[PDB]
Amino acid sequence: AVVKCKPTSPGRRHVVKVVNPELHKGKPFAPLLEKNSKKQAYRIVDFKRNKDGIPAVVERLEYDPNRSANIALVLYKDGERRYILAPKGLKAGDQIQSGVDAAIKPGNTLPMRNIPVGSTVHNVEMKPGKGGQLARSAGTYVQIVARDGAYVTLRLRSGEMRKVEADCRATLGEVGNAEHMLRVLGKAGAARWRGVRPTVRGTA
Amino acid sequence: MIREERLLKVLRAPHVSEKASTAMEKSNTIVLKVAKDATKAEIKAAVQKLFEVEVEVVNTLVVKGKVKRHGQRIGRRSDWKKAYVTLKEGQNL
Amino acid sequence: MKRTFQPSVLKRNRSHGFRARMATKNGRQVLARRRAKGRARLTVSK
RNA sequence: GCUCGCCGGAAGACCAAGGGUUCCUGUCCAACGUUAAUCGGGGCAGGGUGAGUCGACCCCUAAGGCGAGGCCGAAAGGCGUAGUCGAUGGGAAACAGGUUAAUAUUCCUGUACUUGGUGUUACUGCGAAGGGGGGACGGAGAAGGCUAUGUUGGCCGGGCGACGGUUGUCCCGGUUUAAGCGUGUAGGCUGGUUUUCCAGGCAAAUCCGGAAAAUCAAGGCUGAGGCGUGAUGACGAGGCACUACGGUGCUGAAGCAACAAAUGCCCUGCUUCCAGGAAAAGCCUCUAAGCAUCAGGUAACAUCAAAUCGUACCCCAAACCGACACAGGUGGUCAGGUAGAGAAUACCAAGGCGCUUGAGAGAACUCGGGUGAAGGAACUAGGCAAAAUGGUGCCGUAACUUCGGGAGAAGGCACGCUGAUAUGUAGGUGAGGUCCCUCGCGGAUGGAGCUGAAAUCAGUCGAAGAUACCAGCUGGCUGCAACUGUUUAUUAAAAACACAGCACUGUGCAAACACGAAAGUGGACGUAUACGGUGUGACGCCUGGAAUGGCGUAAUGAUGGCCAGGCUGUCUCCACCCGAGACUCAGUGAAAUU
RNA sequence: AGGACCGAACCGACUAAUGUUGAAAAAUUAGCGGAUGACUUGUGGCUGGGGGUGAAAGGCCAAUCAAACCGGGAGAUAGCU
Repeated sequence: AVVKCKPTSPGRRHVVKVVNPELHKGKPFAPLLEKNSKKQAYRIVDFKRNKDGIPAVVERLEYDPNRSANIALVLYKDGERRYILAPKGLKAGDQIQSGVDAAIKPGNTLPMRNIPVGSTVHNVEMKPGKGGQLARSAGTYVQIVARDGAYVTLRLRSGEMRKVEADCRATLGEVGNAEHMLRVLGKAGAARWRGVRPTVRGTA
Repeated sequence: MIREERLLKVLRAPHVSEKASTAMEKSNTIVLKVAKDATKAEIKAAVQKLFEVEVEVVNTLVVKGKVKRHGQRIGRRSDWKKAYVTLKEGQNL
Repeated sequence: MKRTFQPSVLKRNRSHGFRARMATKNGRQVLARRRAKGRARLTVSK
C-alpha cells in the first residue's frame, strides 16, 4: 500500500513509500540468517522445493531486503519451517503442497510437462537441479502458449520466447505486489544508504 | 621443584630502605631483590627452605632502570625485581 | 590543527616492523644494505 | 602566613594512545628557565609502581593479510582450500575504611565471589569434530519508579557577638554507611500441567519443532529499587594526655523523615517507521559407537592452584603531535547551588592558578574600547564596519502559494516588591486513623505536614522593573539557482560541482561490460519494477528561444543591487577618558643588509 | 513523521580587522553556515606513483603534486651565465 504525504518540508515533499501494513514487526527467524557481508542479512529460501508430498501451512509474511520480492514462512507437517516465494493471492492459514500432483492454485510447484496453457507461471527452472533464477523481481509474469514438442515455449518478461526442457520444476501463480516501480524516493538523501554513489558527469 | 641450585640463584641481595624498615614492623614483610623471571613458587620455596621461615604471601614488581648521563655516551642501570615476602606471624633479621 | 605524524605503534610495527620487512623478498635487500652500512638500531626493538 | 582576583560542562580530577622516570627527598648554580633565582620538568646521589577479583595476556571471530596442499603462468608471480593470524566485539570473579614524602579496588583488618584439581560421604545414564536454545544487534519518540545529588525540619556538639539589634522563628559543622546473600515489589515477556505419535534437525533423541486429546485460568521467566544481615563495626562534629611542635596513643554525641530530581538504572525494554538492521566462542539440553561393579556428571565439607606482563607522572597539556616551558589540534568519564527552559550566559563550593621580566613619566603616534553639542548615510565602488532591535502575556497581523508556509509580520498596553482571595492558590507527592484478606515489599477512603506555578485587585519606590549578562532590525521590487549539500589543505565557497525524478540504447544467466598469457574475480550469492553508459535536473505553461530547457514560481540562500521608518563619530570635524605598546631605567638580546 | 526552525558542544572558515624575521611554514578575535542527518570521530585493514583516489578543483598522496621521495644510468644534455 502506498500513501502520499503532505508537503510539510521539501524532500519529504514527494516521498511515497511502498510498504504493506499486514506484515509483522521485529526480527526474523535467526538460525536461517548469516553474515552476508559486502549490512543486510541473508534469508534462506528453498527455491528447489525438493520435499514432495508433505503439506504446509503459512504462518506469516516477511520482507526481504536482498530481493525486490516478498517471501513466506511455511510449516511442514513434521516440524520444519523454511521460506518460499510469496505470491499475490496468499492468505493466512493456507495449505500448500508440492509433489507430482500439485493441484491448480497459486503456491505449488510441478514440472513443466503438466502446466495448463494460458496460466501465469513464475520461478522457472532451466538447468536440472539448480532452479530459482527466472522471475525473482517484483511485477513480473511469464505465460505459456505452447507446451507440445520436446521443449516448452516461454513468453518471457523481456519480450522474447525461449524453449526450455520439460523435465524442470515450475511454480504456479504469479509474483506479489508490483508497486516497487512506483517508488521515486522523493529526495537525494534516500539513495545514500542504498549503496549507490552519485554519478560524475563526463562533460563536467 | 627442587633442584636446590635453582633456588640458590633467585636471591640476589637483601634490600634496605625506609619503606622496608617500616614494613618490617607494621606489616612484617621483608623486601628481597630477586632474579629476572622469579616465579612465585621459587620465591616462596626459596624463603621457605633457605631462610627456614613460614611464608604467608609473596608479591612481585619489576623495577625499571633509569638513564644515567655521565659523559658523551648514554647509560642505563640493571633491571631488578622487587619481592615482598610476608610471613605468618614470626619475624627474623 | 592535525599534524602529519599521529603516533601508532601497532601500525608502525605492522608496516615498518622487523617481521613484515623479513616476510618480503625486497625487505632483505633493505636489511642487506643496512648490514652493509652497519647501523646500530636497524628499525625498532620492542 | 594574611588580603584581592580568574576558571569552575574548566584553566578541576581518575584515566586511553603517546611520552619514558619528566614522580618524591637532599644538595649544587657552569650551561639550561627569554631577567635574577637561593627554586624547578637542569645536574648530582638515594627512593618509589606490591593483583585469582584493575587492565593486558588467553578462547573464538568481522574487515583484511599470510595461506601447507592445489589451478595457471619465461623466471618472478596471479588466484585459492583445509587451516592459521588479526580488537575496534563476546567470554571468571570485591567492596568499605585507614596508611606513606611518592604507589592502592595491589599494603593491614572485616566481609563475598569465580575457575580447575585432590580426598571423604551420598546419588547417578555418562559420553562430541553432531543437533537445538541463547549469545545475537537499525533510527526516532513518550510515561512511571528509584538512586547519586540539593533544600527544609528534627537531633547532636560550640558560641552570644570588634558597630544599632540578636536566648532567637539565631548562627557554624555533621546528618556517610559499600560489595555480596536472602526477600521478589514497580515494570516487562509468555497461556500453563499431563499423556500419544512423528517423513524435519544427514543416523539418533526424554531435547528444539510439529500433529491429536483432558483440566485450569493465573502459574512460569527476566528484572531497577526498598528492608534484614553485612554493621555490639568503621567513619565522624568536637575532645583528653606526651611532644623534634611535625604528630602519636586513646575516646568520640546525632548520624533520621519529607520535598525536588538527573543525560544515570529498570530499558539490548515499550510505541512507531522502513533503509529490514555482524559472525563465532563459553554455558545448558539431547543422543550416535563405547562405557555401563569402571569412567564421567551432580550436592556438601576441607585442602591445593589461578602463572607472566603494565601499575611513578602530565594528559582540553610546560611532559603527546607542531625543532621550544609555543595564543593550534588531540578518545571518551565525573557534570553542585542560586536566576534561567537549557552542558549558553553572570557569581560562588571543592580543586587548580595570577600565564618565568619588571619599575618609573603620562608626549606625538599605533591598537582594543567607552561617552558625546547639532544633523542623521550628506563618507565610501559598496549602510563594509559600527550603531539599533532582541524576552513574555492580551487585541491583532498584509501581498503570494504547491495551502505546509510567509509570521515572532509590522503595529497598540502591561512586566519590580508587598497584602487579599489563600497568615502559599491550581497541580504533583504524601503521614496517622478505619475496613478486608491470601495475611504482605498488599489494596479502597482520607488528609496531617512538605514542595509549589499562573492570573486579578489595591498600595508603594526608583528618571528608567524584558532593570545586569545572554539574547531576530523591520516592510517592498528584481537576476541566476528548486533545496539542505561539495571543492581549488595555505589568496576565488560563485551562476562552477553534486541532485531525487525524467528521456534514449543494449543485455535471458556460463547475461552485457570491465579485469587477465591463463586460472580467477566484480557486476551479483542480482534475475527485465534488474544491470552499464549518455543528456537534463522539484513543479506550472509546455517542448512546435522552447529537457546542451523558453517563460515564472511559495519556501530556501556566508548570492548582486535599490528605496522606506529608526539608528548611529562612517562622514561634517574631531574632543575627552579607560588599557596594551611606543619615551626613560635594571638585566637578557637577534634579524633583513653591508 | 522532519537532509523542518532557533540555538549549545562539534565541523568547514564567508565577511571585516590583525598577523607576514607572527603565538602559528594558515592561527586568533567579532558577526556569519550547519546543528538527528548527504553528520562527525577513535581504532583496524585495503586501493601506489605514466599510478591510486577524486559530490571533478587537473584537488590530495606526510609543511612538496600540471606526475611523491630515495638510490642508480649520471661528472647526462645545455647552442646559457
